[PDB]
Amino acid sequence: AMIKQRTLKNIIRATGVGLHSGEKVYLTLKPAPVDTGIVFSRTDLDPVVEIPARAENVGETTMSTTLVKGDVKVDTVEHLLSAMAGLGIDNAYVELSASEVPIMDGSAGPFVFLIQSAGLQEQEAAKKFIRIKREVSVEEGDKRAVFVPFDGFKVSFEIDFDHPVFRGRTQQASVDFSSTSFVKEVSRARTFGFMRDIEYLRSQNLALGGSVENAIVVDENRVLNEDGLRYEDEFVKHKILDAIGDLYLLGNSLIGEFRGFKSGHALNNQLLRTLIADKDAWEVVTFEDARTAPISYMRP
Ligand SMILES: C[C@@H](O)[C@H](NC(=O)c1ccc(C#CC#Cc2ccccc2)cc1)C(=O)NO
Ligand SMILES: [Zn+2]
Repeated sequence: AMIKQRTLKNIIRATGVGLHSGEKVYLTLKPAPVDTGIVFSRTDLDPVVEIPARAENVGETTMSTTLVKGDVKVDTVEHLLSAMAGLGIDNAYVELSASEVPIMDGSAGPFVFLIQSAGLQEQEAAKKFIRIKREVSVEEGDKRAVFVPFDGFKVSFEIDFDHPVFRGRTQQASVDFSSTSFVKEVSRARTFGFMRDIEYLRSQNLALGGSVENAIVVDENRVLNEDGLRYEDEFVKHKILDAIGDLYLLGNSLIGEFRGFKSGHALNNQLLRTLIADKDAWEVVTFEDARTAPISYMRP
């Protein structure tokens, strides 16, 4: 029982709007051969431009994670990449009719459900993991992102907002994926923004697809969303979701621990680039016997 690479069993399609562009977009997830990785494809262009979901192709990291190849872009890939990492998808072609991945409901729930509705296929090649051997850290002002050696996969995150809805123990969370489910405890965490920031982004022709149906909107004192939150600590869980997605730009699942302190898409990519460059801090490992592996996946 070796831990095998996985792809999709069937093609699956979805429609949505880009959070920032507001453009209607058709998404197609397709099976892919062994060692392809996650590859984004702009099918609206002629010729079709393919962009591997790797750290080396990350462009602008202000609002969302963008993949670039030349002057062709694919915006906001993190929630989809978070779903693929959470379900152990090694190989897949992601086709898009526009430059931005659809926001859906702001979380990874709809992608996780679409991927599992199509089903997974174990392939005939061993799953490759990146094991953290030494600590790697990056800092920028009071922000920090760290990789720590750990026999499993764990993500810790802390946010720091001086605001009435962001107090208590809900500003920090730790998820150990050996005991906790990505689907149940992290996948449904929606993206969020403060109204003054959203107003600024809309004035710069950004956040155009944003709404209460795909984002948690917080004003100076409350959550404006009528139906409320899905988790008591939904905001820090969304940051954990973002980190899993950004970390998947390594190209393989991690055996280690991530700790983020006010970290974002920019600092997360800087942590990846430093890890990749410090080759003594990591190694590639496979598991011919799943009983000796510290990470476990759900049946395909
Ligand atoms: C890091 C994380 O925050 C970040 N999210 C955002 O940057 C973000 C930006 C804009 C909006 C929005 C919106 C809206 C709206 C609206 C609602 C009612 C009336 C008018 C507009 C939501 C999230 C994120 O999830 N990146 O992965
Ligand atoms: Zn996000």
